Amino acid sequence: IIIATKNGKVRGMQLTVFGGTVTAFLGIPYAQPPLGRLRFKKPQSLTKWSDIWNATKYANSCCQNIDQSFPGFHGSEMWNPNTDLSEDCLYLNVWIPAPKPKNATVLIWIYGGGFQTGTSSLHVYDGKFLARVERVIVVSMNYRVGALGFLALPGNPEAPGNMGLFDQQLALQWVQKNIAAFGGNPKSVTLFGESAGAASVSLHLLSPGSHSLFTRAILQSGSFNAPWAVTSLYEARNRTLNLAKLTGCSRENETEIIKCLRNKDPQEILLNEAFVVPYGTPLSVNFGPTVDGDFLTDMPDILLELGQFKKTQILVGVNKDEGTAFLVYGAPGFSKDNNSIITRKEFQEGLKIFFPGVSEFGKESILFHYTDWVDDQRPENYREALGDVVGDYNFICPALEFTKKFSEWGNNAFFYYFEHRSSKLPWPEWMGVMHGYEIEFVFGLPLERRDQYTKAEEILSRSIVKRWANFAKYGNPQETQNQSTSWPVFKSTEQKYLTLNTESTRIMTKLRAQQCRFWTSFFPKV
Ligand SMILES: *[C@@H]1O[C@H](CO[C@@H]2O[C@@H](C)[C@@H](O)[C@@H](O)[C@@H]2O)[C@@H](O[C@@H]2O[C@H](CO)[C@@H](O)[C@H](O)[C@H]2NC(C)=O)[C@H](O)[C@H]1NC(C)=O
Ligand SMILES: *[C@@H]1O[C@H](CO[C@@H]2O[C@@H](C)[C@@H](O)[C@@H](O)[C@@H]2O)[C@@H](O[C@@H]2O[C@H](CO)[C@@H](O)[C@H](O)[C@H]2NC(C)=O)[C@H](O)[C@H]1NC(C)=O
Ligand SMILES: *[C@@H](O)c1ccc2cccc(OCCCN3CCN(CC#C)CC3)c2n1
Ligand SMILES: *[C@@H]1O[C@H](CO[C@@H]2O[C@@H](C)[C@@H](O)[C@@H](O)[C@@H]2O)[C@@H](O)[C@H](O)[C@H]1NC(C)=O
Ligand SMILES: *[C@@H]1O[C@H](CO[C@@H]2O[C@@H](C)[C@@H](O)[C@@H](O)[C@@H]2O)[C@@H](O)[C@H](O)[C@H]1NC(C)=O
Ligand SMILES: *[C@@H]1O[C@H](CO[C@@H]2O[C@@H](C)[C@@H](O)[C@@H](O)[C@@H]2O)[C@@H](O)[C@H](O)[C@H]1NC(C)=O
Ligand SMILES: CC(=O)N[C@H]1[C@H]([C@H](O)[C@H](O)CO)O[C@@](O)(C(=O)O)C[C@@H]1O
Ligand SMILES: *[C@@H]1O[C@H](CO)[C@@H](O)[C@H](O)[C@H]1NC(C)=O
Repeated sequence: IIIATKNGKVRGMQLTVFGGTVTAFLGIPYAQPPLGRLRFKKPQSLTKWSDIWNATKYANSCCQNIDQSFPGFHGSEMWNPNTDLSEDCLYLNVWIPAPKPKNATVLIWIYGGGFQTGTSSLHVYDGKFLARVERVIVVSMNYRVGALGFLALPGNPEAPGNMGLFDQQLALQWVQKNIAAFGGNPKSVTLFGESAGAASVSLHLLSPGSHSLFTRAILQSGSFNAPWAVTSLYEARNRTLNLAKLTGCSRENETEIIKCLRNKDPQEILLNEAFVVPYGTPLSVNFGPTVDGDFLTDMPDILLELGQFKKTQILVGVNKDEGTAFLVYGAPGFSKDNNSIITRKEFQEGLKIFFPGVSEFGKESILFHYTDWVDDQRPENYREALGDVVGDYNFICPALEFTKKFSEWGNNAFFYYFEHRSSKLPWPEWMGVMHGYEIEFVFGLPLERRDQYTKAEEILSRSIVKRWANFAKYGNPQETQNQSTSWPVFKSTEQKYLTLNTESTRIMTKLRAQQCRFWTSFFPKV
């Protein structure tokens, strides 16, 4: 099976899936390798080739620091890259149904990982099940992360910022110019992503250069207005200069800093990224999106507030326990290996870990709003409060606020609350419905009966997959055949959302109302 693309022919491979076939094209390049003088620059267009490019294996993942906090543990290592790290990493994957479709809707996955980690080749991002079950085409790409993807000297084309977001965009461009040759409809393209991938999706809704490259958007546990998602121009320069100091690249001609940073090995850049700030937290994003004047024309909170974004349907949601995953990367008293019951003093110490540059008053106000107990003698009170602090501040309330503000300009929005803990979840039970552990349900992994998921999980995934596909194809995330709960539109007044679980799919209103009034309306003042 050979497909003629605009840059040359590519050969794929056949896959057996659920008694059927899916054609996979793993590792198609979509840009010149950003090497040498191209390091830190926007991705450059790809020159034609005259042979057959062999798209039969995942390509290199982009350079990044690896999680080494729990070596050997599947709960952390399932997120580490599973192909070679290299600056030569601008490749993408395509799964197409067999027989080749006629005008298939296209799903484009953008992975998360805090803009500093991630890769399209992870097992939980394998698009072959969606192509098999729903006959959509699934595209995913690698994009640069960390300083190599987001180092910013505003205005300087040698390091303009947002390079990794331009990587994503050049790949959406690739789908526009090429996907019809695979049987895809370039006019029916839905971006979806999780965590920083969702923040990326939300930023593509804002970027005028992305508006004609997709139709609809899905945002899983992430949005650009989350406190970790956008770096200010002030911090970005301070961090670029700090990186230069730590590498001996300090100059005065700012372009000379970049040239010096271009001769450093990826490792030396990587090992210094952590220290460009004085106080880090487990949620630090030292090198991420900025207002560059190119991808992002203004501070995105202003664009959202004033209606300057692509008018289309969105599907947004969050998981019950977004925050807990980050407590074992720093908060005192927490461990994946015990029940992590903490004291009031440990909670207080945890606030200092997560809100280091916040006034004593600000930190008191968090404690005040999250420690008025329904039972002062319940021992896990402080353990659960800190998880809720971190998840509400960093994920849930920004997603809800994004959805409110987006829906106020007339478009249909749909909001979900994912609350099923995977039966295979390797992390301990006190961490609950963790950040990122809906992804396998979205990609349909529980549909493989060989994988030790329960039967209730197979059916939950099956319904989620149908709802996602119906959203991509038709703008409406319903499951219309198996007498399902109808998913109502999220409006700013009633704020209805759908809960996703194995037991009862219910309609609820005003998720985390009191908590989010604190984070969205009071805490930005402190
Ligand atoms: C790209 O692939 C072609 C086709 O071979 C395919 O890939 C192999 C890994 C194997 O799985 C085959 O069954 C597939 O059909 C390669 O063509 C081969 O090229 C070598 C050297 O030119 C030649 O000795 C073989 O006879 C060719 N055919 C086969 C069936 O192997 C081609 O070389 C690949 N391009 C590369 C490696 O750059
Ligand atoms: C839960 O564990 C944390 C983490 O401690 C590590 O992991 C444990 C499972 C065990 O193997 C310890 O030996 C490890 O140090 C405990 O936090 C530590 O508690 C000790 C108690 O003396 C203290 O000296 C350390 O400073 C703590 N370290 C950190 C990083 O918090 C915690 O006490 C355990 N709690 C419960 C309820 O089991
Ligand atoms: C998701 O993209 C996201 C959002 C914010 C943020 C901030 C800092 C660091 C981040 O990623 C760190 C990667 C570690 N992460 C890997 C997965 N682990 C288990 C789970 C789920 C927990 C931590 C970051 N990422
Ligand atoms: C493919 O379809 C085009 C129509 O575009 C799409 O219709 C639905 C699927 C929406 O999701 C939205 O993307 C568009 O309205 C046709 O114009 C085109 O000719 C068709 N091409 C082929 C080869 O079938
Ligand atoms: C801006 O940068 C100042 C200088 O950073 C210092 O040197 C670099 C290499 C790192 O090692 C960093 O830890 C040092 O502090 C900071 O002192 C200053 O606090 C920064 N500004 C803000 C608001 O964080
Ligand atoms: C819908 O359910 C299918 C199997 O369930 C059977 O068929 C439906 C129509 C009802 O009659 C039910 O009582 C039966 O047990 C699944 O094979 C199919 O994947 C499901 N589809 C979705 C989108 O969830
Ligand atoms: C940097 C990198 O990943 N390089 C290459 C790898 C490895 O160098 C070798 O497998 C030995 O490690 O091998 C390939 O050539 C191959 O034939 O699949 C592909 C890839 O370009
Ligand atoms: C910095 O160096 C570049 C490349 O040599 C040059 O074009 C530019 O004019 C220089 N600017 C200053 C202020 O030295």
